[PDB]
Amino acid sequence: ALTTISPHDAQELIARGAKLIDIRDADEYLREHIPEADLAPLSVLEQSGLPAKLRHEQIIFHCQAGKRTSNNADKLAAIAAPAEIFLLEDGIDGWKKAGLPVAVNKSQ
Repeated sequence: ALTTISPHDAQELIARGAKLIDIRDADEYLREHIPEADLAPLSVLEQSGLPAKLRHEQIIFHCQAGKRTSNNADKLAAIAAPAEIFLLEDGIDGWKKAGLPVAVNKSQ
């Protein structure tokens, strides 16, 4: 059920078996994204919905900072089900703060 977790807790959940869906934009993830995540912008979800591969038993949603995650949790909770859904603390900004890996080409 829609619950909120720390910027590091998500990592362990994905390791145990959860997932990370990126709802920001498709073009933005092309540059610098997370390896644990895939990609699934809201634009696609609102249209076709969740793909049969990004439907792990439990998943988590994150944005740039989070102004669009909990914001549509109402419908997102439906589109994503059957499976569990959670919201990130400060989106991907927290992923960087946590010192977690990313698909970048340099340290910054």
